[PDB]
Amino acid sequence: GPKRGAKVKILRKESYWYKGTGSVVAVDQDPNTRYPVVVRFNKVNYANVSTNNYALDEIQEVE
Amino acid sequence: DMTWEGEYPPSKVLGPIMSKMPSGLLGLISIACAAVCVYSIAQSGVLQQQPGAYENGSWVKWYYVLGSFGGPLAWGTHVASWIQRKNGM
Amino acid sequence: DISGLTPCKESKQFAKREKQALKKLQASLKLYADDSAPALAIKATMEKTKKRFDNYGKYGLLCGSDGLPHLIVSGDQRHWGEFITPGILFLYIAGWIGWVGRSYLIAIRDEKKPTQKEIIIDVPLASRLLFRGFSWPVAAYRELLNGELVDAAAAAAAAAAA
Amino acid sequence: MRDLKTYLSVAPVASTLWFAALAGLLIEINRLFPDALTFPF
Amino acid sequence: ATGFEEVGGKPWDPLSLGKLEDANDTFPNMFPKSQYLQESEIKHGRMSMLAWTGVWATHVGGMGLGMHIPGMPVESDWTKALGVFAAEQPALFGAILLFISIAEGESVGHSGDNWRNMSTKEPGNLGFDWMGLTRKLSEEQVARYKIVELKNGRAAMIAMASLFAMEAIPGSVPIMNVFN
Amino acid sequence: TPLGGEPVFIGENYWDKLTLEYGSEATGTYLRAAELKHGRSAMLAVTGFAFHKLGLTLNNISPHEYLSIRDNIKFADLAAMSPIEAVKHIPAEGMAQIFAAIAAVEIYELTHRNGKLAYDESVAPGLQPGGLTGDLGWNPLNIKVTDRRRLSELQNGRAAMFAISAWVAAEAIPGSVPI
Ligand code: CLA
Ligand code: CLA
Ligand code: CLA
Ligand code: CLA
Ligand code: CLA
Ligand code: CLA
Ligand SMILES: CC(=O)O[C@H]1CC(C)(C)C(=C=C/C(C)=C/C=C/C(C)=C/C=C/C=C(C)/C=C/C=C(\C)C(=O)C[C@@]23O[C@]2(C)C[C@@H](O)CC3(C)C)[C@](C)(O)C1
Ligand SMILES: CC(=O)O[C@H]1CC(C)(C)C(=C=C/C(C)=C/C=C/C(C)=C/C=C/C=C(C)/C=C/C=C(\C)C(=O)C[C@@]23O[C@]2(C)C[C@@H](O)CC3(C)C)[C@](C)(O)C1
Repeated sequence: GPKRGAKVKILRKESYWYKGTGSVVAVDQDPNTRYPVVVRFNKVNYANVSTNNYALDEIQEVE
Repeated sequence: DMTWEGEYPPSKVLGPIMSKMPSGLLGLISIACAAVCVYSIAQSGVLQQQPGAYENGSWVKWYYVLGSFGGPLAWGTHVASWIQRKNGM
Repeated sequence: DISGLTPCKESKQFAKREKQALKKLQASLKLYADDSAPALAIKATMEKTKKRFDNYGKYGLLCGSDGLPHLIVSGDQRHWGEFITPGILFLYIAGWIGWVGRSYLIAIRDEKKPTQKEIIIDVPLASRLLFRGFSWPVAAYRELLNGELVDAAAAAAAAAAA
Repeated sequence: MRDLKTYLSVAPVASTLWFAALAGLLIEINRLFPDALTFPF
Repeated sequence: ATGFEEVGGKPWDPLSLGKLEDANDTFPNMFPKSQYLQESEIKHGRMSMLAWTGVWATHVGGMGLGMHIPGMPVESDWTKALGVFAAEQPALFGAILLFISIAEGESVGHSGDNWRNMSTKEPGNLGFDWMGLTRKLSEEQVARYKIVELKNGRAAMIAMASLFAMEAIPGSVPIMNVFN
Repeated sequence: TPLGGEPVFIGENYWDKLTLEYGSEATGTYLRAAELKHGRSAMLAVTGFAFHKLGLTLNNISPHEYLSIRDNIKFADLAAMSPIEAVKHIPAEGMAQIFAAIAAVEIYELTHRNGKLAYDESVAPGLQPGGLTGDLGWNPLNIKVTDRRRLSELQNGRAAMFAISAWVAAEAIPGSVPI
């Protein structure tokens, strides 16, 4: 998976940032959380929101 | 069953009569069909040109029309021959 | 000629248009005294008008039965000055702008605030970029066969459908 | 006066200067070489 | 010996036309693969070596050749010599065109897709090694005569481009204004 | 520090004023190169003139005397109107051809540095300091390249130059000595 500060690609299809890149900020270590990973972005969506929570199978790592 | 994968389609697409047949016979038949179509068209053109043979649609002949219809047959046969050759037949 | 058109130097109706356009300005000229500003302005207008008809007569344009010039865009090389030669000219200037403007966005993208430099232009940087588009057909061609012109399919966001 | 220069670099000021220079570009060329329907000149 | 002796020993692809079809993902199979480009160059070369020699052997006077098969039509220039022959000899013209049509169709009918690197044949390999050459020669000579065929194909393609340009642009190639 | 001068007597004089004060060692090479070029040119010219005066032209020496091959330019007519008034009767086509060969040679002397042309450079190889030594390398069946050959060649060059200059002058106007 990612770590803090990793650059990932969103694989969720209904996300605003599908096929788009961005930076992991916090990964919740508690596995009861379904979407443990805070990923931040530099471009806003239609509701002017800059971040979102994701699962580990929904993000890809770029290098 | 019809859907196919790879470079060439299976023999079954040609039909029951065509699949059984060898590539060589099909190619020869296609060439014959092509020859018949061209000759018939040329003959029809000559008849159209000729005086006393073109009046009141007299130029049209049943056999020449059959050859003209046969041009499409020549194309199909050649395609079938290629498929047969591909299926090692 | 093409479409049953006649050249403008040999059109009887193109010549009548020239006369009636001059007659209209002469009948307006007669109401003024010869040294005054309205008489010098209309005299200069009839020179401009007379030079406009002379220019077309030798131009090599085609006229119709209406007496007006027509343009041929089949691709004939004999009527190139009508569409091809001003066409190649526009393509050079339009592709120059699009190329230069794109260079700017790509340049200020790698930055803290790219949006700041789109409302408030970095002019020294912009001025430099504007004149580098004089050889764009070579620069747009180097990036096509590099990989830096078009992005990959996994980099564009797409609507849920596809 | 580095703040007036940033004011002169804002997009609407640059747009009117650029257009003013470009409209007057076209007006001047149409003043010396008028009525150019095509290259014939 | 390498084919690159006149361009500096390196592959002459300015304008990168062989790298296209691989630079981008955006036209899926719309540009030719290396195998198809290699057969096109051999084929354009072989048609140009025959056609130059044809217009050179039938030119009468000048430097010229003026050689002429008895019974065929006397025509001065090569520009109209096809359509005169097509009208006057239908049976001979139809048999040549059928021979060209079958052999050119057989080139691709037994092998795979050429446009995509799926052919399973060497480019230029038509089954015409009747003399039994390359079965008697060694590998250094066989690889050499391929390059000989290539550059002579390339000299004739530029020749045919000169021969086209002199009749569309009357002052284009000046070495032929004089040569006639 | 140049090559051998006059054999009977030597004198460099006007050489240290440009290859030390005005120019340098690079100018020395250039000067020599120019000298050699001129020498060779003069030699060829001399031979041509000699042949023309003598009479050994196409009509006398071969089966072909029709140079124009369309402009009706025979060799007999060109051999009866001297040497200076014959070069002006040469057809434009021919002139173009000649200019071509010379141009090619000059370009080679400019691009092809050593064995092969240089694909990337700020300027041409011969346009740099010491770009053209004088020797093109053209030595077919080369008999020798010693220290005597060079000197001999140079001497024949200047002599040829003087000779042809004098010849031209005399055809044009009263010279001085006999021919
Ligand atoms: C309304 C119509 C219109 C027209 C006609 C133009 C026309 C032009 N625009 Mg503009 N523009 C327009 C609207 C228009 N624009 C609009 C609506 C916008 C959006 C706001 C723009 C945005 C814009 C930008 C950002 C730029 C332009 C630029 C240009 C110029 C590009 C071509 C050039 O620079 O000269 C042609 C120049 C050459 C052909 C030089 C050739 C190359 C040299 C090296 C050759 C040298 C030859 C030598 C000197 C000859 C002498 C030899 C001697 C013996 C005779 C051109 C004058 C560019 C510009 O101004 O250039 C700095 C530029 O950056 N435009
Ligand atoms: C006009 C006379 C002339 C001559 C003699 C040559 C000769 C040569 N050319 Mg050039 N060339 C010419 C004109 C000429 N060119 C013109 C007009 C053009 C177009 C502008 C070119 C364009 C060109 C290209 C693009 C290339 C060459 C190449 C070559 C060389 C072959 C490559 C090699 O490895 O050999 C090297 C030679 C040796 C190792 C042997 C050296 C021995 C010396 C003495 C050379 C032979 C004598 C000399 C060539 C004779 C000239 C004297 C003259 C009075 C006849 C060869 C030396 C290729 C090259 O050199 O680079 C790889 C090459 O790529 N030529
Ligand atoms: C490549 C094969 C081929 C083709 C295309 C032709 C075509 C033609 N021949 Mg010809 N011929 C051939 C082979 C061929 N022949 C052979 C092998 C011989 C024996 C040596 C002859 C002997 C011959 C004689 C003796 C005469 C002709 C004539 C003609 C013309 C017919 C009259 C007319 O106006 O056309 C009518 C229009 C058409 C033919 C076009 C119809 C095309 C349609 C769309 C169908 C496509 C054809 C077919 C299905 C495809 C062929 C496949 C092939 C590649 C295997 C025509 C141009 C006669 C003529 O008028 O001379 C000029 C004539 O007197 N030919
Ligand atoms: C679209 C029509 C079409 C199709 C699908 C085929 C298909 C085939 N032909 Mg065939 N052929 C055609 C037209 C066609 N042909 C025509 C018009 C002629 C000339 C009379 C021939 C002459 C011919 C010969 C002589 C041979 C084949 C052979 C073959 C087979 C494989 C090798 C090959 O394709 O090389 C042949 C390549 C071509 C003929 C290229 C020309 C293709 C046409 C003219 C282009 C038009 C297509 C266009 C995009 C359609 C637009 C759609 C609409 C707007 C109309 C294959 C089954 C070979 C065979 O039997 O297999 C071993 C063979 O030897 N063909
Ligand atoms: C264009 C041809 C040309 C060139 C470039 C040179 C160049 C050179 N010669 Mg030279 N030379 C020439 C023709 C030429 N010569 C002729 C025809 C003769 C026979 C008279 C000589 C006889 C000669 C001798 C005997 C020696 C040289 C030497 C030298 C070298 C040193 C002298 C110097 O600095 O330049 C000389 C000056 C110039 C080239 C200036 C150019 C002249 C001006 C611009 C115009 C003069 C026009 C003039 C009126 C023409 C009429 C002829 C004259 C005799 C009146 C130098 C490389 C010496 C050497 O190799 O080093 C020691 C040497 O020993 N030359
Ligand atoms: C007296 C005249 C003379 C002498 C001594 C030389 C000597 C030399 N030249 Mg040279 N050259 C000359 C005249 C001369 N040349 C002329 C007139 C030209 C212009 C066409 C050239 C063009 C030339 C080039 C282009 C190059 C040389 C080079 C060389 C050097 C070595 C290679 C070579 O060819 O040897 C030449 C060997 C001899 C001259 C001895 C043989 C005796 C001669 C051939 C008798 C000539 C008679 C007659 C003209 C031939 C026609 C036959 C007739 C009898 C029926 C050598 C120092 C090369 C160089 O500088 O590399 C270091 C070089 O690249 N020369
Ligand atoms: C024993 C053996 O091995 O044999 C070998 C021999 C040989 C030669 C080596 C081989 C080969 C190659 C072969 C056989 C190649 C054959 C190629 C072939 C035969 C290609 C035809 C195309 C026909 C077309 C396009 C028809 C168009 C027809 C059209 C477009 C029409 O619209 C016709 C029509 O409009 C008219 C004109 C007007 C109307 O009146 C009728 C209508 C409207 C319908 C083989 C395969 O290896 C086998
Ligand atoms: C200048 C001038 O005047 O000259 C004249 C004369 C000249 C040059 C002759 C002229 C001509 C006519 C020409 C060029 C005619 C060309 C005809 C042509 C090109 C005819 C191909 C047939 C191919 C066949 C039958 C292939 C069979 C292929 C076979 C049988 C195989 O199975 C091959 C096999 O390979 C595998 C797959 C693997 C190998 O392990 C084993 C083998 C090898 C067995 C001109 C144009 O008129 C000019």
